[PDB]
Amino acid sequence: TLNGGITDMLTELANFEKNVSQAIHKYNAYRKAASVIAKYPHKIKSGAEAKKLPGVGTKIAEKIDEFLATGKLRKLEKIRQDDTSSSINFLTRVSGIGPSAARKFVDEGIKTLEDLRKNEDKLNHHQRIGLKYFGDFEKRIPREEMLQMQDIVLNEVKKVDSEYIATVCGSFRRGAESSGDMDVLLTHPSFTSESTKQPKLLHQVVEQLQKVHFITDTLSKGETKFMGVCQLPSKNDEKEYPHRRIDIRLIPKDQYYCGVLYFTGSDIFNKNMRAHALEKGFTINEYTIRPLGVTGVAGEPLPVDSEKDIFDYIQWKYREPKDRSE
DNA sequence: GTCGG
DNA sequence: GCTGATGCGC
DNA sequence: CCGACGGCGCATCAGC
Ligand SMILES: Nc1ncnc2c1ncn2[C@H]1C[C@H](O)[C@@H](COP(=O)(O)OP(=O)(O)OP(=O)(O)O)O1
Ligand SMILES: [Ca+2]
Ligand SMILES: [Ca+2]
Ligand SMILES: [Cl-]
Ligand SMILES: [Cl-]
Ligand SMILES: [Cl-]
Ligand SMILES: [Cl-]
Ligand code: NA
Ligand code: NA
Ligand code: NA
Ligand code: NA
Repeated sequence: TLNGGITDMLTELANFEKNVSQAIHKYNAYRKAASVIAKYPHKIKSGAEAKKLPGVGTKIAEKIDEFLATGKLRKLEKIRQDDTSSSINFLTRVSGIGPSAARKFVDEGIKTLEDLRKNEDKLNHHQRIGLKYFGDFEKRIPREEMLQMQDIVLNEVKKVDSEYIATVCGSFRRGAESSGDMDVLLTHPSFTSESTKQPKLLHQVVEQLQKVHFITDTLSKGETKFMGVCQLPSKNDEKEYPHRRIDIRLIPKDQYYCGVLYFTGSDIFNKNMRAHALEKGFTINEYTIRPLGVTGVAGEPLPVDSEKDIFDYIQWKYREPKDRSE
């Protein structure tokens, strides 16, 4: 793509700062910069040009001049050659191993996939599952498969209670031809901001999906959020489908629109929408949009009857899901 | 790392 | 058990 | 020119 060399470079720097440096604000700075550059409609030809964009400052502008002049960045060349950094970065690819766990593993001499398998006893349950399906979770999911997955989830939810509504969100809802995983937003009329009239609404759905062997493992699970693993059924003598990551959020039925806005993403789109909201004097989460007071305290939830309502409050033109991708 | 209080 | 902090993740 | 940057669920640990 246009400016892909530059946005690749900045994404790699972002990942180095989060995973190795543990500098989460530099991670965010690089991600914002990558994002704005990715949506910039001209081929960037100097650092000075790039510096005019919001989120690009002096330091990223120098890097862009170096990349443009040379087709590489010396900082990144040195990072790539650093075995310890590469091992730390690599270990974070495992679900359940973040930057802190990865550094401790590498410090203890665990630097490779083989090292992890020989040291399963040092891993928690989440990390064990992450390791077990490491190869599978690196793969993306074709939209054709996401459609078969949607069909199974929606059917099984219907069988538990026809009053449930399940909506497949994330990249899928944004129209992507492939997805990293499956995110399902769940609502039921017995769960609203005003009451919990039935117990175990999420649990009921999870156990039915387990019963039919669609959900195969659990990474975490509470009353509102399930994080786990699932798999499509496959035909005789045919290779198995990869195991996939699945997340299910149960949101109060009356907060559906803030819910689907959040769960539709992208992640960068949400953080920029929420930042804009803040400077328009609002705070947004997956439940509500509320006005900000002088103390800093959030007011009461504002009425919302559509995704577009949320955009209107902060004076954004509506963006369809497909225009919320990076 | 960037931008603003 | 709790509150608060951290780690991991959406 | 130093300090703030979306927002939150679940799991685990520290210090009660
Ligand atoms: N840091 C964050 N802040 C706000 N919202 C987030 C954040 N991370 C994830 N989300 C929201 C937006 C995401 O689209 C949604 C589902 O997350 P996730 O599955 O991780 O990514 P995704 O569906 O956008 O892309 P992918 O195809 O890689 O899964 O949750
Ligand atoms: Ca997803
Ligand atoms: Ca997800
Ligand atoms: Cl930082
Ligand atoms: Cl479970
Ligand atoms: Cl809503
Ligand atoms: Cl709220
Ligand atoms: Na700038
Ligand atoms: Na990880
Ligand atoms: Na169907
Ligand atoms: Na199996």
